[PDB]
Amino acid sequence: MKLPTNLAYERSIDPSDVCFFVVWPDDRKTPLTYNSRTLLGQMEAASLAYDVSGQPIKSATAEALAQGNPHQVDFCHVPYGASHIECSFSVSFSSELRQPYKCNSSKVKQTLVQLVELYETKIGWTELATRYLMNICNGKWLWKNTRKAYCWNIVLTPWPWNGEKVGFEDIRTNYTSRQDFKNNKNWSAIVEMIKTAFSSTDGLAIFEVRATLHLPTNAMVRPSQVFTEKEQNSRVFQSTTIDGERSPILGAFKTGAAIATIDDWYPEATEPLRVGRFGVHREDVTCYRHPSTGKDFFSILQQAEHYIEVLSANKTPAQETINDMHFLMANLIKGGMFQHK
Amino acid sequence: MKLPTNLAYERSIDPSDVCFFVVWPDDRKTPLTYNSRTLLGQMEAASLAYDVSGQPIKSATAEALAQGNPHQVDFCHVPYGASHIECSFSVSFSSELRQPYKCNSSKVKQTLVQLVELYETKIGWTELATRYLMNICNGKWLWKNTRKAYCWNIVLTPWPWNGEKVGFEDIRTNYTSRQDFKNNKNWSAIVEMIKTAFSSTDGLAIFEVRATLHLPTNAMVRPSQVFTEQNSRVFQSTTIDGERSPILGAFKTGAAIATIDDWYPEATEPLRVGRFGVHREDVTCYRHPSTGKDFFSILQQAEHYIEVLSANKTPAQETINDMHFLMANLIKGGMFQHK
Amino acid sequence: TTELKRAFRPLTPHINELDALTILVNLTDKAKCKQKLRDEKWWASCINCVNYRQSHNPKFPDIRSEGVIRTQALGELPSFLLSSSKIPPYHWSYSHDSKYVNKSAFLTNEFISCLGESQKTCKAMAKQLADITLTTINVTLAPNYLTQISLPDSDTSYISLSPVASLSMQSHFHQRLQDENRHSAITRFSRTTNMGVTAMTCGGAFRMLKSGAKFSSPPHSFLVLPNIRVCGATALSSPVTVGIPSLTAFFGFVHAFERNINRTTSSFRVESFAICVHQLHVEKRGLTAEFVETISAPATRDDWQCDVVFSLILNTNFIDQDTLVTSLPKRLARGSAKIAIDDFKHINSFSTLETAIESLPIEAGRWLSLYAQSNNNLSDLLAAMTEDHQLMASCVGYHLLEEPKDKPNSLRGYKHAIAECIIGLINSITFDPNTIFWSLKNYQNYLVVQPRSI
Repeated sequence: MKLPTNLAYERSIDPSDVCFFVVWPDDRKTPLTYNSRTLLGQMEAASLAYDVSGQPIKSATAEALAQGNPHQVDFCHVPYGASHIECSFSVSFSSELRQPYKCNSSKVKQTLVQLVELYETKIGWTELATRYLMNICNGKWLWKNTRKAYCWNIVLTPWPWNGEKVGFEDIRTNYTSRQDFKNNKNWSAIVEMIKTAFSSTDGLAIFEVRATLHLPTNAMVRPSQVFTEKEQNSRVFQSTTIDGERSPILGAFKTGAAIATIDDWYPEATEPLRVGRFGVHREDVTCYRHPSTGKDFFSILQQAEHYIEVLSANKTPAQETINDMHFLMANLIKGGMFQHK
Repeated sequence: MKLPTNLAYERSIDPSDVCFFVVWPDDRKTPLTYNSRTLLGQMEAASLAYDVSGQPIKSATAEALAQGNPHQVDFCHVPYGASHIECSFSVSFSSELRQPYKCNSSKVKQTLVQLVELYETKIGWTELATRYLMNICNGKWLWKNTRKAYCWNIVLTPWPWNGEKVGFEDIRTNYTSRQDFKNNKNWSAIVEMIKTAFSSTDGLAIFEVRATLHLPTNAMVRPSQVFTEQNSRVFQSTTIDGERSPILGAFKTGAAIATIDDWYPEATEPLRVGRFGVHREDVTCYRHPSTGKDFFSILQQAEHYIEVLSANKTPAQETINDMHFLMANLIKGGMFQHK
Repeated sequence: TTELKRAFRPLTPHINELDALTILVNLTDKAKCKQKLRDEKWWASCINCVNYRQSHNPKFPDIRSEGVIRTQALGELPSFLLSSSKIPPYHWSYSHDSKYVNKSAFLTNEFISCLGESQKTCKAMAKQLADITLTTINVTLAPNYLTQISLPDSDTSYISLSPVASLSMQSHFHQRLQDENRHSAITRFSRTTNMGVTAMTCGGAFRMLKSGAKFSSPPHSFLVLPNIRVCGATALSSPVTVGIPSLTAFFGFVHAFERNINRTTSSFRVESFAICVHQLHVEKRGLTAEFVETISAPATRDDWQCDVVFSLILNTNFIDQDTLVTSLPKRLARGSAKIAIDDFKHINSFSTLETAIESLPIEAGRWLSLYAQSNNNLSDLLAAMTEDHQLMASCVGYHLLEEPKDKPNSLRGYKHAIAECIIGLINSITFDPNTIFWSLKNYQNYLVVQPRSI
């Protein structure tokens, strides 16, 4: 199947900023604040004592290399008498998945709607909605703040819901595997919301998520930080205004990248990757699903007509060639321009 | 081995700021405060009496040189009727050593991972974890406040722990050598936390440290102070309740836990662990690149250290002190790039 | 020699005829005898450069886009609006090439006219005369990187628009804001030589217009939409100002809400709307673009983002809670727009203006009317800005360069035109009603979201 010169979808999952609050004993809440402070380190860079070729530079003597190097950073910590930290945001599940936002080929637009409706019937939205919801319900969207904590608790508040808010107490002890989420009293009632949202022509499914982090005394928090061009401050946090004060946030695009770490179907899969075209890893600067493999997202769009005859049969669809179906769907939930240029 | 264009680790030890409190008799606690006050000193500079060359400047007569030079400093002291001083912070030990945080080379990543596994299996985490923990358990992180004191007492509260808080009473008398720490009722149980933290893919080990300083009457306390590029001494501070209060910073505290490096080629005093290990008392670098024992010359011998640790022969002290310095800079972290 | 090079470049005011032309030949090299050399090949390279001289730069935010625009704004807008027609159109520059940014200096430096407008001289004039071709537009909407905007033209009809940054305006706001450090907001763009000659002058720093001081709030049939907390919006309302998002984006939020209800109730048809802003907070958050195909990230740009919290009141033509919630549009100028579940109670509909404004919570705010007083210049804008610091310039509408025609690819099958941003000043009312309620007016020459009184 050819790719059109206009094809782009909207995203189906819409997060927000993560705001940080400080809870004092006697239960009053204050927005978390931060300050900048200059520090003094040594003169370690390996560019300050060595040249490009590898030999030691002669200007960097032993006295000149023990001199002291000042740097300015933003520093955010938990106040002394505090009890814990609230962390609140909210997700929607829109189902802009069913139709393209933009298309100029009637043959390709019909091929989408056959793929979405045949994936929905034969395979169903149970597998993907389980994987997204196991990133909300643990502290995946709390990136580094989960690490080095006593315990953290997640409390959901869904909108098309009757009552009795959904709780997830003491992760790192209770909720380790897939089975521990399913043993919750109301887990299938929430998985079947995201299935209801994706499968309807107008599905909404608001969640209101709120965490409770019990840190050590006087401990660090790690918010997200800015990306700017260079013409002294080496670490600048992203922030909002809560009440009348500045406050560190953990951004909306940073939060959406944590819900979408699902992709463990690249050809040598160990760790799940963030869902995207030719799915990259930013830990080690490489590209799994490189287009030479043939398992990036544009080489599966050219097999999209072929995946209709597989789903329209009655034989069991042979797990290797439906891991490509999960990756095909997760990029249309993610959205994006799908042209060549 | 070559240095890649991306190589960076996270730190495996995460301290916090130290908060100072005043304990009164009847055992109520108030945060310590400070004030700025102007003083008046003499006019000593050697730039005011002599020129650059060495002859005396002639505009500085005996009347102009006895005139009075005002300054302004921050001044913190213990209140009068106080009992002692509490100092509390927290340390974590969180296994960032096992794999590099960011590394674009898959060959250099495999080599670094083998070293951390070969080192624990052949040498073990007993030597480093003892040296880090002995800087918590005495007053190393209380830098100059330990000096000129009556006694100081450390109380640990480890987190994956059952009960009976670990106490170290009357340092400068009871805890002087390595054997004095080993004779504590529970020292092996706390060393084996830091060993378990470094040896696991998710090792956590949180400590809650609290000290008790008995100073003389109305005595000085020495907090950490700011770097500014008027007040000549400006303290670092945090807000406790509604009071400004002196702290002893998070990076200052981590510099005291990592004074371990006494393997530099003429070692007398242990140094703060870093690349080309500096000694800022006498402003020089031991472990200069001309020595061949800085950290970037021990990285390029990492493939060599794998055949040494995977043999049955006892490794020599000279080339396992290079392995302690190799491991102590990965616990410290940092960017290890080039070019 | 740098002060001589900056003078012929378009971000400085203009400046013996035998001295000047010998400079312009030496600028094309990467002396008076280098000028006397006359390579035949050199002439046809400079002839291409006067072809790709441009009035308005399509490749401003994105350097991968491709187009040539040498037009003037069509028609003249009133005194309370501002666009490229009022400022004299002569600070035009060169684009499309990175190798020929030096070789364009002979025929495009425009010492006010431009040189681009024995045997070789006759031949050179013939190529220039035949290849001047005044007032051209060369865009292909199929495989490039443009923005596309549908606006409700007239009624039951739409026109696609593509905004393009105007080079005469960018020089005007850059030169005037050298003095004022309070009202300038520097944004840096990478790969400067690929952008154009007008970026190579400033080095990448473009010196936008920042709205005075920080936002503060004094305590100040109809449908009420309260508390639309938007997380990451564009503060870039224009290619010129950084602050609250363009009022066309607030109009798109309302009209997509109008268009979603017409699936169920097909007679809804919002007439006007009113905006009650709380809490701006404009910041320089970045934006990490994804990897593109040899796989890397594209060129980086300074990103200005804002966090608007506001209550929207709409004057309906004449509805269930489940219909009002699911028909809410989920974006306001690229930002996640949401209402809390505890604020779903306050989506009631009222019949009077007094009961609606007493109904909403978060009392301190502003009500956003337009400032209609004679801003024909940035010096006219900044005179209003220094009197009242919270006066908040933004983009108010679009100003066409050419009448809409049929293109082979336009966003959703409509007539396409190329427009430019119109900058207006935005007041605030303590709270009569026609000053507050905004609506989209359609004129042949331009499109502006005006209040109903103006």
